[PDB]
Amino acid sequence: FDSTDETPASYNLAVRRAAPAVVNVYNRGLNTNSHNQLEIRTLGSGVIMDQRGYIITNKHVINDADQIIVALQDGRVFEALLVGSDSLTDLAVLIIKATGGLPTIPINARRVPHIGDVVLAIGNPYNLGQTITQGIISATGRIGLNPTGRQNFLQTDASINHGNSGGALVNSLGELMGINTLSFDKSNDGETPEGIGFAIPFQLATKIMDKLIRDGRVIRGYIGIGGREIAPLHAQGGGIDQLQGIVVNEVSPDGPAANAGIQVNDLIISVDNKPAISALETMDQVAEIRPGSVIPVVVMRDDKQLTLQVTIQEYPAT
Amino acid sequence: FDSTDETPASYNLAVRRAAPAVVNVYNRGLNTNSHNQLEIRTLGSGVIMDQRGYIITNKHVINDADQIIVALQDGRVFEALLVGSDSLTDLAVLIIKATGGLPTIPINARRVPHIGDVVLAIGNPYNLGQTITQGIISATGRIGLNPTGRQNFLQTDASINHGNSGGALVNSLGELMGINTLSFDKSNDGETPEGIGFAIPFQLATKIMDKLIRDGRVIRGYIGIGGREIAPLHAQGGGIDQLQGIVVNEVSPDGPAANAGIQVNDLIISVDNKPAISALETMDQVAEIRPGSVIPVVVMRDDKQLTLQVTIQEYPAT
Amino acid sequence: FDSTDETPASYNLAVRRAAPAVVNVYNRGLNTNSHNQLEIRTLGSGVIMDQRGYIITNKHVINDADQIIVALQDGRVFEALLVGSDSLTDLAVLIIKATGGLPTIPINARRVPHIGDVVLAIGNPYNLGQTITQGIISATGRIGLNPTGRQNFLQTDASINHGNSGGALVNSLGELMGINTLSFDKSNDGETPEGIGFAIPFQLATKIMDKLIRDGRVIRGYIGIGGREIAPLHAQGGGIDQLQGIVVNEVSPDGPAANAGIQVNDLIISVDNKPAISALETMDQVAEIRPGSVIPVVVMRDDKQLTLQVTIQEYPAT
Repeated sequence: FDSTDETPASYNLAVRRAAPAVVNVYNRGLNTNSHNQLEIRTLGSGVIMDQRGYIITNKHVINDADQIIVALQDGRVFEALLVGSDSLTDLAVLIIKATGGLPTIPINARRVPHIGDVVLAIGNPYNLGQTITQGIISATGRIGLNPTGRQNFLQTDASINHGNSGGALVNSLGELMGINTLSFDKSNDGETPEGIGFAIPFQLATKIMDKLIRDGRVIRGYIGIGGREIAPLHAQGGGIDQLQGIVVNEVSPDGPAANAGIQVNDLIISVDNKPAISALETMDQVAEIRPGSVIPVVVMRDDKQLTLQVTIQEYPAT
Repeated sequence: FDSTDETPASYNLAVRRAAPAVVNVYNRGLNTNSHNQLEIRTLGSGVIMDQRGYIITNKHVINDADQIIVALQDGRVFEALLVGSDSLTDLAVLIIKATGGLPTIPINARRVPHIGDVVLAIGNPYNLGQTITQGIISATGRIGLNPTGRQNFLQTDASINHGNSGGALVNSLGELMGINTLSFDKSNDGETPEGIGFAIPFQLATKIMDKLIRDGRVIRGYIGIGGREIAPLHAQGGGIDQLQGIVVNEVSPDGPAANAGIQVNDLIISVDNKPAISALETMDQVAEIRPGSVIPVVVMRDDKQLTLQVTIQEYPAT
Repeated sequence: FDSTDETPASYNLAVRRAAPAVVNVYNRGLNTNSHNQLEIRTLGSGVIMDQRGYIITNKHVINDADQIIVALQDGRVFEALLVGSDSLTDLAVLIIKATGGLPTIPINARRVPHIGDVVLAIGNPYNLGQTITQGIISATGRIGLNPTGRQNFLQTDASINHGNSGGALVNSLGELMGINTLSFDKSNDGETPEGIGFAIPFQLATKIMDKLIRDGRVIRGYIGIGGREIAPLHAQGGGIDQLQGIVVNEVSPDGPAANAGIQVNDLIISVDNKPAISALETMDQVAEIRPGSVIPVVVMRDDKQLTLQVTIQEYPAT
């Protein structure tokens, strides 16, 4: 009978701290039919990353824009400069030149996201203004730039929507956990799954932002090798006293490893002075190495250690 | 190892306080094929609003009923009188004559719903008896009766279902936040969206109930004008010293404004002594004014203030 | 500005206590096209029930396996023996012979699941490793083995998926509340509903496990009678002073009741010395009675009490 003095369970604190940094992003076209001007071709969410005015949204919200417009919850509207984008992650960065003072996403670089943590997925879009949803972290993501990985997304059961994808995934304190990404069949804002949605983990989103600001695109390194891990894996003892490694299957012809030269069954033990313990770790490592770089790769060949010297190239198209 | 003395996180308190007021609503037909009697043509949820026995459900659960039956969780069954309904909101009110004492929905007219608050959507229906779901408020709704608005629904990610729609949306204390409404493609109990569901905000649901009890239907006022707001909007300073207003586009021919008479480019500054600051506010205001009413409308016409006097009519069909 | 010392709302405690008992279950076939070996025909989740190595998964994950493989989160892999299964519940039990010490699901036989309690649905499967989701208990289930019941499932809005169904439903303390069951259209791992998902309640899952370990299958008793409850039901007074009972409709011909012999309108008042108060209770009771058993059934026939003696048979195919 006395609700009066009680307090409803709520996540409005996360909302108050994070939402003013989450922006409407508009993709405007100039028509060809009757004379021209101001058509909205699509609409999406973006997140203000720093003072200075860099913003992340989805590449799919900005593709083929003639002009990119940004509107804040406080009423200010800006025209945006496209800094660059990346297909594999569906992220783009924009920049805005502003008037004394922007609201920014809270970010805690020391926070470790845990499976089971509560998250809110904050956008705007639909009926009017804002869709916000609640769920949990289902699976932590990896932070790699390797173009074949399938585990570089945090997964959540918070609904991720067209009113969702360009925006912020945050925990109950309003700290950024990831960038919302509409979730896996193709062409601006509605999908097939249900249950599970995806975001770019925030330390990956930050990495990719710094890459775009500095090169205009995500430059990924490449070694030109396919292969599987030798010694049977896991069970933390069972045991220690034999060296792991990557047996080589495939050597891209006229790839960096082929040049150099490296042959099918010869067993990679070390790459750029790190032990080659896992196929997956090692291809993420190679991906961050700048092209033009010369690195040592140690192999065992006929019971002998060879050190070859390899010059990294860029991962090549599609 | 010691779960024994701990307490599981739970919303069962909201359930215990609110659920006994949430009722099964049955729509029974008399057949035409073999001889007649007792067929259930559809089934839905309703909410007991006050002692006295008024109940809200969905119009779609009650349309074309020959007889309306109500069953409580405590075993009592009643036949219901249809008091009236409204298509635009998909609400209907019923009344029941009862035996000493009904369980009623807790309602707190002082509570302000916040974006991020936890809500449970309580029904009965399917497999047997009750579907209850949990989510958050995604967007607060407006409380207007203007028939073109698209923001008069609270939005939630709690699942809203056929076992859901006639019932109560409540917060963690069991206070009513809204009426569940199945959610946007047509004909008794299953839908297309996912992600986002809808309810009538509770102060709108209460308003519409009092309207039905007193007139048998929702009588909406009408002025017979389409138009857009002049001076560029928002940013809380930028600035103060010029009067907002509604420029007139369209004047319904032989509508109230046309009678009176009011012409295309002439700029509404005030309606029924309230400043005309926003298109949306002003059309909600007109909607609550009783038909037959004579009100002053101030315009600026050729740099001159005219006051016309306008007699409100009812908003007309479909 | 100070997130630093605060703590994010989270269910990671339930995860840490329950997840190490939730296993990958693989169904491997030997090919017929090119020469043979190791194909994965489907993949699912299972739950370790006790030391000793009994595991529950879904019957649908194991059907037609040539070999059943089990992988723990700690890296250990086992080959599994199929102990038995049950179509009506989509459960199977497996057994594994292990090396000093298994992680087991926490189970609290004294805990009473409440409508509104938070639950996590823990699996592994998809992109890589784990899907976990969060929701509430929507409806408590019954624990009966009667093959026509439709209320023997707990219902939840936690998403239940292919990365879900063989695994554990648990509350915020990590205690087992039920077995996840993909949720109602047919053939290994994706569905039609949305909103509502299903699990076997844990006291039913335990019952069915003990039955499989001891007989290799779920043996259900049968009486060979269809019928409805006499005196109008519910409202806890209204009143006490007349005996409930089951009027008999239908008597399976050459069923146990027919033998014995029992006739259409004659009114069951007691079964195996329990009052026959409810159709549903009484058919669950009959289902647990072992076949071969001789029990008294009291009826009222022409205002007279007859006691017949009935020998229970097994419920017969499909």
